[PDB]
Amino acid sequence: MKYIQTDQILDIPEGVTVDIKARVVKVTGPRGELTKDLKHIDVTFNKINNRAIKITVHNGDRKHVAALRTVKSLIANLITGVTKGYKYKMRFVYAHFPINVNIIKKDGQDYVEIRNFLGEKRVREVKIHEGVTMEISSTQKDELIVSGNSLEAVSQNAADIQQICRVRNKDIRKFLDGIYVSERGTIVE
RNA sequence: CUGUCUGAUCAGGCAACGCCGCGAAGCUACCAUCUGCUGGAUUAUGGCUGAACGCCUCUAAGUCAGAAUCCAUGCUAGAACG
Repeated sequence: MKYIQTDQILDIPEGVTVDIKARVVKVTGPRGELTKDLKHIDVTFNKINNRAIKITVHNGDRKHVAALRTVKSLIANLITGVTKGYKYKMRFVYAHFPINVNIIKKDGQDYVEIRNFLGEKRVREVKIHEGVTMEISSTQKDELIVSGNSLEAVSQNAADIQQICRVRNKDIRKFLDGIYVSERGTIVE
């Protein structure tokens, strides 16, 4: 409808410094550094003070304005991943065949190896994204821990694990086997 | 091997390739043998992050995987005015 101005406020906490130039966003915190490129969006940024940043769209229509909240949420995930971390938990679900999951290394590169899924002889390997750590949890039986600074990478790599274990040619309501994301939270609470 | 002709023998001619067995060479037969490649991008579909719409949502920005599909690799010709 061509709204004259739309604003969003980024709350940037005590231990972070969000550096922005030409829609390239670099968020430094106690757990490291995260970068995001936003050259595909027409937005502008204002430093209100050290603890707040204003994000603005001028003369935007409905969809251009819809992108504004998305921009703010993405940068906020950057901040909360550089200060609090991100941790996704996966549980192994099976009826008869135990799912054997190991973190192996080939070509000097880390992989997640899933064996005996529904008794299949095929072995499944999922490449581990950069900055994402996998860890077989010890407190809980049959649980995988996916952690990292980037919410996007951690969630995508957990989804890669969940999608590789789809059941074919069966009633999935009955054959409920798989590896599913059970908890989505933060490393430090 | 038959009939006939060269007097006989030897050696030959002819039968509008005379007839029969074998027959190399060459050609040839799923009637024989050999050989038929591996990268990227997608469709349907299933997802991630995520607004619009304080919630939600695979979608709007962004993004992942994925078909005998598509484009290459490979193969054939080589523009007779490249």
